[PDB]
This record gives sequence, structure tokens and C-alpha cells, in this order.
Amino acid sequence: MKTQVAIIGAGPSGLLLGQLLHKAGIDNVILERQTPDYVLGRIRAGVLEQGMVDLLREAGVDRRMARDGLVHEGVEIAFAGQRRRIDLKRLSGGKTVTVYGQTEVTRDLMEAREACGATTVYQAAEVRLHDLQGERPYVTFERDGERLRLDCDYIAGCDGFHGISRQSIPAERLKVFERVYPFGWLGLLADTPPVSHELIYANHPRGFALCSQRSATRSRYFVQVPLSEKVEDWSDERFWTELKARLPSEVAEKLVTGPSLEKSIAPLRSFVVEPMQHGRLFLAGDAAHIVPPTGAKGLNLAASDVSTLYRLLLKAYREGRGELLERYSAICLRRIWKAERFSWWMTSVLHRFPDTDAFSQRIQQTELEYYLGSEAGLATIAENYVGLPYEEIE
Amino acid sequence: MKTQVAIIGAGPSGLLLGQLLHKAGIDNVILERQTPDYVLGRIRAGVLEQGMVDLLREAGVDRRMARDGLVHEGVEIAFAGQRRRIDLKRLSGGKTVTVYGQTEVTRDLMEAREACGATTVYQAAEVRLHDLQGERPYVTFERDGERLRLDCDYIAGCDGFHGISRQSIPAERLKVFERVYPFGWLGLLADTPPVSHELIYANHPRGFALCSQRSATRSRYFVQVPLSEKVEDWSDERFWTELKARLPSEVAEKLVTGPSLEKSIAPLRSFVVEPMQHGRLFLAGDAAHIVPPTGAKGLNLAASDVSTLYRLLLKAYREGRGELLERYSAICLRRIWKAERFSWWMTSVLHRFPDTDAFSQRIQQTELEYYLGSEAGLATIAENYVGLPYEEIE
Ligand SMILES: Cc1cc2nc3c(=O)[nH]c(=O)nc-3n(C[C@H](O)[C@H](O)[C@H](O)COP(=O)(O)OP(=O)(O)OC[C@H]3O[C@@H](n4cnc5c(N)ncnc54)[C@H](O)[C@@H]3O)c2cc1C
Ligand SMILES: Cc1cc2nc3c(=O)[nH]c(=O)nc-3n(C[C@H](O)[C@H](O)[C@H](O)COP(=O)(O)OP(=O)(O)OC[C@H]3O[C@@H](n4cnc5c(N)ncnc54)[C@H](O)[C@@H]3O)c2cc1C
Repeated sequence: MKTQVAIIGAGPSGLLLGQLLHKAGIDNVILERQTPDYVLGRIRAGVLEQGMVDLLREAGVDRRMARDGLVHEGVEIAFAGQRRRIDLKRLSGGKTVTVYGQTEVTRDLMEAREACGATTVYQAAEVRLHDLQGERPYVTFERDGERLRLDCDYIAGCDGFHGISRQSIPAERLKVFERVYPFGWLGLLADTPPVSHELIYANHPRGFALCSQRSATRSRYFVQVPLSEKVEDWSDERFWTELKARLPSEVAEKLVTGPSLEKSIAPLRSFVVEPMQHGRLFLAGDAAHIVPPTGAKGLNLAASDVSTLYRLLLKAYREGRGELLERYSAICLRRIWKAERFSWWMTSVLHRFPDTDAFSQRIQQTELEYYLGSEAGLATIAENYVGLPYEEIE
Repeated sequence: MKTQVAIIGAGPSGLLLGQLLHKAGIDNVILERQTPDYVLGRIRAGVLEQGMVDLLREAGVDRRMARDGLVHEGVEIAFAGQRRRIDLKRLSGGKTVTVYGQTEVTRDLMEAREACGATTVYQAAEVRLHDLQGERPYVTFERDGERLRLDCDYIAGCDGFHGISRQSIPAERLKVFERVYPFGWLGLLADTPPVSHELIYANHPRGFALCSQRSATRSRYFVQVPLSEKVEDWSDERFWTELKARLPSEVAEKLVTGPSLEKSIAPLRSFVVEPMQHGRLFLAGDAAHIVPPTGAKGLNLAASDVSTLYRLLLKAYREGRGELLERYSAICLRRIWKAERFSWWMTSVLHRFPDTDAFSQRIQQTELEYYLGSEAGLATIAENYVGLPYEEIE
């Protein structure tokens, strides 16, 4: 086979880049290791920046999101009994965030790609990338036992943290920056109405807790948990009791509980590689970077990498300006590092870190008191939470 | 002897509290371990908040400060080649800071106390504090071999970090919060004109550097130095070469160097005790807390503790409301912890910390890029730098 852009991975990154590119007339073939059902089983993210919302609109995949997505105008941070509201809309100059599940975004995109007849190969086994520095790079994969070859101009590695694309770059051309946190989040999806119309992040002596949602009758809750915890040690009931013990009484009292639809533990990590490209191969999303979920930036960074790779490729094809693609990593890294810094700070102030001395505990408490009580402090969280502006270029 | 308020220490804290109290009609006796000359030899601080300026005016000790003090409207932070200016006046809503040396403030105050005839006992040896919980606490000291007793109503411990007043509180009534940094500052006073009309804080791969001043022909420079450094290993010339190597070229080029009037190394520390009182004894300034010098908050916290202890005592005597003095530590601690947080952050972003991994280095660089390029980021530094409002009470 032959295509113009080969996309490895059919998660949100690959599908968005795929849709945008197709609508613009740049053929693209997506290769995905799992089946469609497997991909749709992943719960994941729930908070979308205005920027990602506008990108779904541009791919023309926003009908259901505009219908069912919920626009949030603020978030609440609870600490030491207090519950402070950050008016995102007011403090950001009118921007807001949208709650629409990643599973749903992935669904909308997959449906859109089918309807337009673009190519997607599922169960593409053993994908290998070749001649990344040549003028004619290519991908080989196995489909029902036989090895096939796809020739393309460029390759977009949208295959997540464990994807083959980042491992295909000679290790010596890359610089890795990583911090592993000593805790993870234990998450629970329940078919129950949410405890608040906005999200609640809670710093409690017992450990972090987060009250989120997917819609008016679907909730998502998280508790900080030690790295040794196994999910089978957490019955629905043990979870509910722990969530309640970490929330302020007036909130824990209104909480409608119920059996879990899904329960899973996800460790926290910060990861960035520089550069994010090598020859004809460009990494986007989780393939190039990981942020802890505290700032809801994962799916949002993937969107910005994609919006960026797309606009550069658009220039490369429609305008013949292929030299602009060298600017990908620089553009992307500026936004990435700021979101990494925001996620890191958020994680630092909301979580209970082990073996922490008295001074640092007081500093953490004072960080919250200052930032949540200063108009300038609130504006720094707010502008970062809704999402900093996407870069332009030319 | 007998007095109403016994003040231990004749540094800035003791003298300010002493002057304010005298002018209001509350007699006070100051006890100081060293001689006046010894006290006046200490170089120390140079940056005063508006709040401390107004306090010097209230003690009526501002003639020379208004004359010779310099009002700074901004500071500059240099990192990665760039030189960013934080317009303090604009971003703080019109507040500024004043550069007038601590030695000079101490001088002005000492002169004022002499002229008014208030009591100050120098070379007061072996000061001991007694009956702190009684109704009649007292201080004993040795003056030329003989032991004397001073009876008072209250005792203000303004004796610095190594003073006797904090050690007089039963250790079990106090909670200490401390962080020791793995570096100190090597400072140099030179009779040369300053390299800028405003201060310059510099983060350089080689370590922190600060360009400060005392007047139009007197400069003060600092370099971060390892905890093992001995001042005798730093000749004037070695210092100048190191300062230059840490500043941006256009600044290092304008630098007028010269022999040092004074050279000394001061380690960095964060220290807070809670509470700041015990019975009839109240701690103020360095006796109760230490901040690293990066945020210029030391002398400024001492001033606010003093402004607070004074207004409470004023109520106690002139209005009979002595129950208000129990509110001292709470009022003081609110302002103290925020300044501790600001000093800690400042130190964290401007200094080169040993054994630092790649991720943290990038986060530090990104902290600066974000805060110095966001209007909300700049406002958080600015409002904190000029000084957060003093609390009111009643
Ligand atoms: C398990 C996990 C849980 C998360 N939970 C949350 C959460 O609760 N909240 C939140 O805010 N953020 C969360 N995130 C972050 C957010 O969901 C991600 O940043 C986002 O999915 C990024 O999308 P992506 O398309 O770049 O990669 P992914 O969504 O991971 O998709 C990449 C795709 O590439 C495929 N692939 C992998 N290897 C190959 C191969 N060799 N060949 C072909 N295809 C391959 C994968 O099967 C997958 O379909 C989570 C991330 C992970 C990994
Ligand atoms: C050595 C050092 C260097 C500093 N350098 C800087 C600098 O470069 N820049 C900056 O911003 N900040 C600096 N600071 C911070 C700032 O100068 C202080 O926070 C400030 O001096 C606080 O004033 P104070 O009156 O509370 O205590 P101090 O000024 O320390 O004065 C307390 C006084 O109490 C006296 N005393 C001690 N023990 C007894 C006793 N047993 N009986 C009676 N009297 C006693 C002392 O002799 C001293 O006179 C420095 C602090 C120190 C200690």
C-alpha cells in the first residue's frame, strides 16, 4: 500500500490527526495494534480545554459533544476544612473547560472516519518503522500472519507511552526528562449523579481525593493510593468509605454511592523527550510525553501536538513549504513544558507525599492559602487550567 | 530597676519597638550583650518594604532615610541570557520598596533613643529571664561583674537567632519548622557605583548572583557559594571574576570593581517557631524566625512583628485591654508563613541546587519563563516583593 501520512495508533491522537488530515485532502492510513472494542473500553480523561473543543469542531466531529458535553465555569479546591472556588471564566478572561469523556471523543472520531471511508487497519501486529531519514520511509506490519508494507511520505507516531515509534529513534538522539511520583490514583466510575456540578480537588491529611463526572448520572472519583496497592484489595465499599473520609462533611453527606462500573489504579508520571521528531517521524501525544493527571493535561497536550503537526503538514502539502516541519518540536515543547510545570505544581500542592518534614507540610499548606486567596494567585491557576494559548508560527 | 517593658536586644527589632513604645509613653529598658560599635559594624540588609518605611516615620526616625534612601520601582531577574524587569509599582498597584541600609536604620534609631533619654544597657552580660508565667516577670544581668535585677510587666525578646529569649521557653511548648539549604551567600561591600539603578537577581549555571546597592557610590554583590567555602579563600579579585562570569555580558562589561570594604559568608536558612510567645515573653524578629535572604524579608518581618507587638501593648496599657496580647502569635504567624513561602520559592528558582536531575532543572527554568512572562505570574512576585498588607485586628 501507499499513503501520504502513516499514523501509528488509533487512540485520540491518531484519530484526530487522521480526521483533520483527511478533511484537508491528505490521505492517511492508521495502524492500530488492538481491536476497536479494546480501544473503546478505555475510560481515561474527561476534561477538555477550549482549544481541544475548537479542534473537534474543525474536524467536524462535534455534534454529540455540543449536545452532551458539559461546560464548566469553575473548579473547587478543598483543604483544611475550606472549599475555595476558582472562577475559571472570570479569572481567565472568559475561557471555560468542557467535560466530555475521552471514550466518547474516541467514539465520535471512529464513527466519523468510518463514514468518510478512510483507511484504518486494526490488529496490525508487529509494526516496524523503516528508513526514517530517507525520502521514502516505510512501515511493515503483520495482518493475519502475513507481513505487508505501507509506503508513505511521513509517519506520525501516535502510539502512546508504550508505542513503537519512540523506540525507533536511535536512543542517542534523544534526551529524556522523567520524574516518577511515589503514588498513583485509584479511580472509580459509578452510574450515580455527581456530588457537585463542578469538580472538587481535595488535599486531606489522609491523601488526595478528586470528585469528577462524565454527565448528570455518571461520576468518576479518585483517591491517592500508595504504589503497593492492588485493585483487588479495594472493594467498592472500602473505596466509598475512604473517599468520604477525605472530603469535607457537607460534601461527603450529599454523596450518592453505588457499584462501580470500572475500578483501576494508575501511577503518576512526568515524562518529556527532546526532540519529538527524527527525520520523517513525528511523535505526538503520549508517545512523546506524560504528565500526572492532576492538571487534566494529557489528552489536551495530545490535541495541541496534533493541531500543530497538522497545520505544518498542511503547509508542506498544499503550499510546498516542507521546511517548516523542522519547527515542530520547538513549537510543541514550549507548550509542553509549561503544562508539565503546571501539572507538577498541582500534584505538589494537592498530594500527601511520604517522609515529608514539618517545614514542607507548612509550605504546602501556605502555597494553597496564598494561591487561593490572592487575585493574582487565582489567575495563575485559572489561566493554566483552561489552557494557555496555542502558538501560531509562519 | 523597674520598667514597664523589658526589651532584650538592641538590633533593629529592639530599637524600633523601643522607640515606638517610648513615644507612646510606655517606658522600656533595652539590654544588649555587645557594645554599640559592635552592633553598628554589622552590614546586613538593604531593602525596606513600604510598611517598614511607614513604621520608621511613626517612630519619627525618618529624616535621614527620606533624604538618602533610594525608592526602587522595579527589580530585574536574569536567566538564560534574558533580563526580565518586574515593574513593582505597576504590578502592585503603586507600591515600591526603599533601599536604605540596616546599619543606617540602626544608627538613626540609636541616635533617636539617646536624644530622648531612654534607657539602654550595653555589655549586659549573662541575661536570664525569670517567672515568665507570673504577674511579675524579671530579668537578671551582669554589669561590670555585679548581678542586677530589672522588674517589668512584659519582656520582648528581640535578641536574634542566638538570643536567650527563645531558649527560655520550655522546649515542649514550641514546635520548630526548619530547612537548611546546602549553600550560602558570599557577600562583598565595595565603595563603587552600582552596575544598575535597580537590583539584579541572576540564575546562572555556575550558581546564583545578586547585584545590589546601598547608595550611588556604594555597592553590594553576592554569589552563591558551597557550604565548605572559607572567606579567606576568596580574594577580592577571585570574587569579581566569579561575579562577572555569572552576569550577562552587557552587565559584566559596565561593572566597576574595587577593593572590598567588607567580605563575609552567610548560610541560608528557613526557621519558624510556633507559638511566638510564652506567658509575659513575646519573641520578635530573628528570635522567632529566619528566612533565606533571597526575598529580602528578614528585617521586614522583624518590622511587622514589632508593629504588631507595639499596637497590642498600646491597647494593653492605654486601653486596659491586655487580653488582646494572646492574639500576637496568630497575627504574626499569618504574615510570617507567607513571607517564608515567598522566600523559599525565590530561593528555589534562583539558586543552583546540588545533585539535581534533568527534570527539576527544566522545571526550574520553566518556572521562571512562566512567572516572568505571564501578567498574573509577575503580579504574584511583585505583590510579594513589595510586601503583603499588615493585618489590622480588634
Ligand atoms: C492507562 C492511562 C490512564 C489514563 N487515565 C487518565 C485519566 O484518568 N485522566 C486523565 O486526565 N488522563 C488520563 N490519562 C491520560 C490521557 O488519556 C492520554 O494522555 C491520552 O490517551 C493520549 O492519547 P494518545 O492517542 O496520545 O495515546 P493513547 O490514547 O494511549 O493511544 C495510543 C494508541 O496507540 C496504540 N498502539 C500502541 N502500540 C502500538 C503499536 N505497536 N502499533 C500500533 N498501535 C499501537 C494503542 O493500542 C492505543 O490505541 C491516562 C493515560 C493512560 C495511559
Ligand atoms: C549575620 C546575618 C546576616 C544577614 N545578612 C543579611 C543580608 O545580607 N541581607 C538581608 O536581607 N538580610 C540579612 N540578614 C537578615 C536581617 O539583617 C535580620 O533579620 C535582622 O537583623 C533582624 O533583626 P533583629 O533585631 O530581630 O535581630 P538582630 O539584628 O540579630 O539583633 C539582635 C540583637 O540582640 C543581641 N543579643 C543576642 N543575644 C543577647 C543576649 N543574650 N542578651 C542581650 N542581647 C543579646 C545581639 O547582640 C543583637 O544586637 C542577616 C542576618 C544575620 C544574622
